[PDB]
Amino acid sequence: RQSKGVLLLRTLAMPSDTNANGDIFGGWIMSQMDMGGAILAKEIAHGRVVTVAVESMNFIKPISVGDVVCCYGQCLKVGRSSIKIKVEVWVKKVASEPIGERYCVTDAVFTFVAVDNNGRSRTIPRENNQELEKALALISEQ
Amino acid sequence: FTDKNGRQSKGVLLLRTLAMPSDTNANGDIFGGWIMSQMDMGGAILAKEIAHGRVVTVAVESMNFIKPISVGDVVCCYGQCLKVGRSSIKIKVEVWVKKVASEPIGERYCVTDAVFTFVAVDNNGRSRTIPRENNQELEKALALISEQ
Amino acid sequence: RQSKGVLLLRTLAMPSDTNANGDIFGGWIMSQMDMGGAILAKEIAHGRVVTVAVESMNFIKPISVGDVVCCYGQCLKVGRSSIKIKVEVWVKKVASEPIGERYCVTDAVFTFVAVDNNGRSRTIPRENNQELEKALALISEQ
Amino acid sequence: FTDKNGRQSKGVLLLRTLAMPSDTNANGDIFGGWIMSQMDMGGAILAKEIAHGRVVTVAVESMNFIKPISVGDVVCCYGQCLKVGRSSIKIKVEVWVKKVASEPIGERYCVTDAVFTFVAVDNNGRSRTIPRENNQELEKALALISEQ
Amino acid sequence: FTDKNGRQSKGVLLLRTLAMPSDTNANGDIFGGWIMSQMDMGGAILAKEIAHGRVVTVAVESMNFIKPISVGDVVCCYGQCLKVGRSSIKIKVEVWVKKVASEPIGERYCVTDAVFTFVAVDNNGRSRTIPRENNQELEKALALISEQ
Amino acid sequence: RQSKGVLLLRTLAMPSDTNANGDIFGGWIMSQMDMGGAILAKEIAHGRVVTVAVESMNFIKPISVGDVVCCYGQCLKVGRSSIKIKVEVWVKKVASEPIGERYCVTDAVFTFVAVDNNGRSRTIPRENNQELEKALALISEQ
Ligand SMILES: CC(C)(COP(=O)(O)OP(=O)(O)OC[C@H]1O[C@@H](n2cnc3c(N)ncnc32)[C@H](O)[C@@H]1OP(=O)(O)O)[C@@H](O)C(=O)NCCC(=O)NCCS
Ligand SMILES: CC(C)(COP(=O)(O)OP(=O)(O)OC[C@H]1O[C@@H](n2cnc3c(N)ncnc32)[C@H](O)[C@@H]1OP(=O)(O)O)[C@@H](O)C(=O)NCCC(=O)NCCS
Ligand SMILES: CC(C)(COP(=O)(O)OP(=O)(O)OC[C@H]1O[C@@H](n2cnc3c(N)ncnc32)[C@H](O)[C@@H]1OP(=O)(O)O)[C@@H](O)C(=O)NCCC(=O)NCCS
Ligand SMILES: CC(C)(COP(=O)(O)OP(=O)(O)OC[C@H]1O[C@@H](n2cnc3c(N)ncnc32)[C@H](O)[C@@H]1OP(=O)(O)O)[C@@H](O)C(=O)NCCC(=O)NCCS
Ligand SMILES: CC(C)(COP(=O)(O)OP(=O)(O)OC[C@H]1O[C@@H](n2cnc3c(N)ncnc32)[C@H](O)[C@@H]1OP(=O)(O)O)[C@@H](O)C(=O)NCCC(=O)NCCS
Ligand SMILES: CC(C)(COP(=O)(O)OP(=O)(O)OC[C@H]1O[C@@H](n2cnc3c(N)ncnc32)[C@H](O)[C@@H]1OP(=O)(O)O)[C@@H](O)C(=O)NCCC(=O)NCCS
Ligand SMILES: [Ca+2]
Ligand SMILES: [Ca+2]
Ligand SMILES: [Ca+2]
Ligand SMILES: [Ca+2]
Ligand SMILES: [Ca+2]
Ligand SMILES: [Ca+2]
Ligand SMILES: [Ca+2]
Ligand SMILES: [Ca+2]
Ligand SMILES: [Ca+2]
Repeated sequence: RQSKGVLLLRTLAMPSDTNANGDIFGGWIMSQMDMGGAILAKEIAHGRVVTVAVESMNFIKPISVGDVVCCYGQCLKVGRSSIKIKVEVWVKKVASEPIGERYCVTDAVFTFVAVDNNGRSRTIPRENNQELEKALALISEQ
Repeated sequence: FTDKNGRQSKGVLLLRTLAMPSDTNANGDIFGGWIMSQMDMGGAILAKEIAHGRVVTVAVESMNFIKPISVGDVVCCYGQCLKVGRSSIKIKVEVWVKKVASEPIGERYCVTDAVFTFVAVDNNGRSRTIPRENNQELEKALALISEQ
Repeated sequence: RQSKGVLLLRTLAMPSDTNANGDIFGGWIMSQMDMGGAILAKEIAHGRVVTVAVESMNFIKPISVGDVVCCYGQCLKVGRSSIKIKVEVWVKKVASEPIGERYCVTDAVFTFVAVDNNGRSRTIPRENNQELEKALALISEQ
Repeated sequence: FTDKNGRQSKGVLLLRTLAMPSDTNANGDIFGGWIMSQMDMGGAILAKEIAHGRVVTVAVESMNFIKPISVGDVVCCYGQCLKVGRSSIKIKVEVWVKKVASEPIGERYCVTDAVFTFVAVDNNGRSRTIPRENNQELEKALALISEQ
Repeated sequence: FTDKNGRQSKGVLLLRTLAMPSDTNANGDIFGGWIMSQMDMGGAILAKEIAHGRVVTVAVESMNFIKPISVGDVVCCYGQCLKVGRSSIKIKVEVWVKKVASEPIGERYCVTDAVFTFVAVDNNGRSRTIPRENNQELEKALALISEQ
Repeated sequence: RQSKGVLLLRTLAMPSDTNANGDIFGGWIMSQMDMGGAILAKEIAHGRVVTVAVESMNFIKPISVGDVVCCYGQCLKVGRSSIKIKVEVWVKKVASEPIGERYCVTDAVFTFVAVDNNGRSRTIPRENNQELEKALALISEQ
């Protein structure tokens, strides 16, 4: 298995990211995915976006403080105001052996909505939007 | 908590948190991921109570966010345990908001809900059997399920 | 002893809340009380409030990282611009035995002042203020 | 530090801190609780110096906040040890501000002060006797009291 | 990454970070010190990979910051190992930005770069010999230097 | 060796300041220096300043969580929009013996630039600027 999508965030898991027990917890990973996914969404949407939905998720492997956490992003659909982005979470191991090993922690599809200043949906511009063109072209394969 | 449609919060209050500047995305908006984080953290308090020790998250079901939250709003996570297996515990978390930043001030609404699946683990991250003898938190959870 | 007031904040004591030694310290508790008390004050005041005063306080029991910390709020007086709120701090134990036990850590009365945009005192509105009515009605017993 | 009324800071500088965005309440205001936190943290530096180890807070006296603080202002906590008992230490903390955000820029004023009571404890949180033999920090504190 | 002058990023991506509200100075600006912090943290990931354990920073060379960064912009640190000695490792860190907050949106530029010197240390902070037998990270680093 | 300059920041090294390994790292110290140096720069500049440059630096001693960290500031030159500030970093030991000992960790010269609202350089006002006068007078000795 190889990563799919563009790299969105590459983040060290820090002590301030853990729960009270010192474990990197699922919520922190969900939060990285949402934040990272939205970078790509905003790029395509040319402005403010919000998360309207996320698909179910399974966490297959643990993450330790010190480990490097990568979020990868793949736009699957662009609607009028909505954008579906698939986010994969990959870890490069630092804290314990085998050091340097890369593994997939989870993935999920997020749906974002392009919004105006008042929080209402807006049409993603289609004219002179090369971020949208790049995304559609990638979908037209996959 | 009770909304315009007459829905009421279900379960026990896990967390009651103010949405703060340091919780927003870079644009200053309260974002899905922060809510997701609060749900997991809050759900796991209940799961750890029942499990009698360390728990990890293995699954979360799909979620929709129906209404935005502003900085300054009060954000509440309520939990109900829906299933306890050998080492697994399913907790449904509802997120309720009490409006502070914008009118109508004081309005309550439900932003989202979702079932989290947690697993009781030891120190090595290996699954462990939830203790069923003399577990008052579990008995209370199971009585709640027979009733709900 | 039972809690008195409405629940204002329910917060996990986190590693990022400790002093440099890893102890939950009195300052953090004072800070929660002030923040939590002010929620109720703002409700009644219908806008911006600041803390003008806090009564003396004693810390009777320690709090451990992992423990759940609850602030409870009881409005004792509403003046023209000032509001006195009694805050109690209760802990539900997670970190050590007995697990699940609830105890009172401290309590104190905070005085808040309703302020305008420039930091000057303003009259708390008395007309169509059901938060004020609820508070006054509770005082008329308690 | 010296204000318009001619008051001057008393004691030793414990902390010198910028009021930051992440220190505000949700409205963006620097709030009482953050100042209270800084006082306790800063006072305890002096208390730990004298006590020769771990200290906890047992009491704080009443406090008034006379003037607001803006984000960007410099906030200083000064401490004077007023009493050392067997295991207890009383530290008076004054909070001084140097104005940055708003005019008059550079003005200094005292926001609040209060006496904190700390107790020297061991690892189990049990009170311990402050060492009185060969304690230069204590000797300095006591000489300051006879004079301050 | 590729700018208007045709410069391209050199090395491996160490960190890819959003500039957040909580990273600014009190005025809300992204400041030199935060960038400096990210460079050191990111450079040390590569240094620790090669060194096979703990590393500390002993030196940083001079730096200029050519262009400001806004909150919301994506900030990337790229690293190239330039020298490995007995216990020392020199990593050049370039900071690249992808514009988000302001036009032109999506533009990439290099804010700064600088060489950090790290030292491989044990648990007591004492320098240790970087292992040269069976060190694939070191072999890769050295092959990159002979080429680049 | 004695400290030189005015005290700019006096900060406890906290757990949330460490890298993922729990070490106070050079980046955090650089960040304190830049922040602290800029206080003095803003004072003299009478408004917004940014960092355009920093000199090379060497870190001679380690800092432990719990230790007190002081940044000291000495303005070396005022140009039209630029200000050179020398920052020294001193530690008073708390975490390990000898407790109370003070040592110098590093020093470096930072160059700040006075900027307007749009990020462009502006002339530091020379009229009715007693912060500038104090700095120039200190330079005239150093
Ligand atoms: C997102 C939001 C504006 C959509 O409201 P709305 O009344 O349905 O707006 P619209 O009818 O214009 O729908 C906008 C788009 O979202 C899509 N959508 C709505 N609900 C959806 C859901 N549950 N799942 C997937 N797509 C959804 C619509 O089909 C539409 O798509 P399109 O424009 O590509 O055709 C509103 O639900 C909201 O503000 N939610 C909170 C968002 C938020 O702040 N999240 C952060 C965490 S709280
Ligand atoms: C928790 C973990 C040890 C379970 O792994 P495992 O090999 O499947 O162990 P088990 O097969 O015994 O499963 C334990 C329980 O979880 C349940 N479970 C496992 N995978 C599940 C899934 N994806 N969805 C729902 N339930 C699941 C099992 O049915 C089992 O239930 P039971 O004991 O009540 O009958 C493992 O998946 C893990 O360590 N994941 C990382 C968790 C984590 O750190 N998450 C947060 C950040 S990544
Ligand atoms: C709060 C503040 C506006 C009051 O200033 P002021 O000149 O006394 O204003 P007023 O005379 O209008 O007094 C306002 C109310 O506060 C009350 N008050 C003033 N000082 C008080 C004190 N020490 N204790 C209790 N109440 C007090 C007054 O009696 C009056 O009450 P009322 O309107 O119900 O009759 C001013 O002291 C201030 O801005 N302080 C700093 C507040 C702050 O920012 N705190 C956060 C931590 S720094
Ligand atoms: C510190 C603590 C062990 C002291 O408890 P204790 O049973 O009263 O122990 P002692 O009776 O020996 O009191 C120790 C000293 O504190 C003083 N003291 C106790 N309570 C006090 C009070 N409420 N106000 C002022 N001084 C007080 C005593 O007079 C005694 O003084 P001395 O040794 O100088 O003569 C205890 O109260 C505690 O652990 N509280 C929690 C502290 C804490 O964690 N606070 C921060 C967050 S909750
Ligand atoms: C600082 C900045 C405005 C200067 O741009 P500029 O086009 O050179 O502006 P100027 O020509 O007016 O130069 C302004 C001053 O800086 C000085 N300066 C410029 N580059 C310098 C450098 N590398 N080292 C020292 N001084 C420098 C100039 O000599 C001039 O000094 P003076 O007014 O006292 O005579 C621009 O480089 C910038 O915005 N950089 C990013 C700053 C930033 O945001 N840093 C935070 C971390 S990213
Ligand atoms: C790392 C440290 C142990 C090295 O100290 P030392 O007594 O000089 O040890 P050494 O003489 O063996 O030097 C180790 C290596 O660093 C190099 N080095 C030392 N000082 C240097 C300097 N100031 N500039 C560039 N390289 C330097 C040496 O040349 C040597 O290289 P080599 O092993 O590849 O041949 C020490 O300086 C230290 O603990 N400093 C604190 C580091 C720290 O905590 N920084 C972050 C926050 S303060
Ligand atoms: Ca290896
Ligand atoms: Ca809180
Ligand atoms: Ca109302
Ligand atoms: Ca029990
Ligand atoms: Ca600071
Ligand atoms: Ca002036
Ligand atoms: Ca991040
Ligand atoms: Ca564009
Ligand atoms: Ca000593």
